[PDB]
Amino acid sequence: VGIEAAIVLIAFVIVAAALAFVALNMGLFTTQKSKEVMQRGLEE
Amino acid sequence: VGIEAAIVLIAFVIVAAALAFVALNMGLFTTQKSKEVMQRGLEE
Repeated sequence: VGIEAAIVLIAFVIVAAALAFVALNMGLFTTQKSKEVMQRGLEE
Repeated sequence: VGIEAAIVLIAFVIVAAALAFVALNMGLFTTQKSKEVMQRGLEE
């Protein structure tokens, strides 16, 4: 009974880790691009 | 919210500077020409 619950837990944790990786990567990229675009606006 | 307000402020200040430059330049020129024309009138 416990073993399958542990397997499901492992799967759900692994899914969450991938979501976190994607979220941080894209958030950092979009923050950098926002910095660049507002810098360009100030230049303009 | 602040950043676009700052950009608009910069633009409006820059416009005012150009207006001031034009105003002083033409005012000095017209004062000089008025001096010259009244001097010529006194000569006449």
